[PDB]
Amino acid sequence: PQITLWKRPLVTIRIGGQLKEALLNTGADDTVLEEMNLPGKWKPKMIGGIGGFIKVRQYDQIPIEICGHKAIGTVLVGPTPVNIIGRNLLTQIGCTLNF
Amino acid sequence: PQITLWKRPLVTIRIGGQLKEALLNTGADDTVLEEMNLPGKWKPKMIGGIGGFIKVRQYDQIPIEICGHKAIGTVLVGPTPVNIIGRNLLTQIGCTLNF
Amino acid sequence: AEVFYVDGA
Repeated sequence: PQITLWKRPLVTIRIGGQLKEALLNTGADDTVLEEMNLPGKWKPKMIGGIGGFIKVRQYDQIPIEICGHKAIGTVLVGPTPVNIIGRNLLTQIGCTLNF
Repeated sequence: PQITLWKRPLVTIRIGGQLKEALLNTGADDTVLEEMNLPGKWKPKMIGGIGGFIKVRQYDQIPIEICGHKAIGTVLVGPTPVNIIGRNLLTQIGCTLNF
Repeated sequence: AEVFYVDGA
C-alpha cells in the first residue's frame, strides 16, 4: 500500500502466532515490542531514544508478518511505549519513503 | 524523491538561517530540533520517547524547507540527539510510506 | 542503537 501520515502509521502484525498493532517507524534503527514471551534464547541489550535508554531482550531471526508481508529478523522486547517496527524489518518488506 | 531505509533517512532542511541534517521520522507526532537559539515566542511542552519525557520549547508558524519542499508549522527545540522531522511536517510535503 | 519514537502528548 501507500500510507499517508495524517494519523500514526499503525498496522496489524502477527508474531509468535499472536496479532498485535505496531507503529511503522522510520526513526527507529531496530524493532522493539511491548513486553511479551517469544520462543528461544535472548540476549540482554540496551537501546536509546528521546528520554534516554531502556533495557530490552534481543531475540534474533524471529518471523513476523507485517500487514501480509513476511520478515524474519531481530526483535527487541521491553518497556517501549508502543510496538515499533524499525528499519531492520521495514527494509525486509520493501518499505520506502516517497515525496 | 524515493528514500530507501537501509540507513537512517537523513535529509537537508533549512530552518531560520541554517541548513541542518534531519531524520524523516514516521514514528514522531511532532518535529524536534536539537538545541538552537531561535528567536520568537514559545510555549513549554513535554514530549515522550522510548526512555521517558523531555522538556522542549514549542515554536509555532515556523517556515521550514525539507529537501527543497517548503513547509510551515510547529517546531519543538530541546535536547534531542538528532533533528527529527515528524508527521506534522511530513504531511505538508506529501510524504508517504510505500510497500 | 536508537529508536526515535516521539509522543506529542
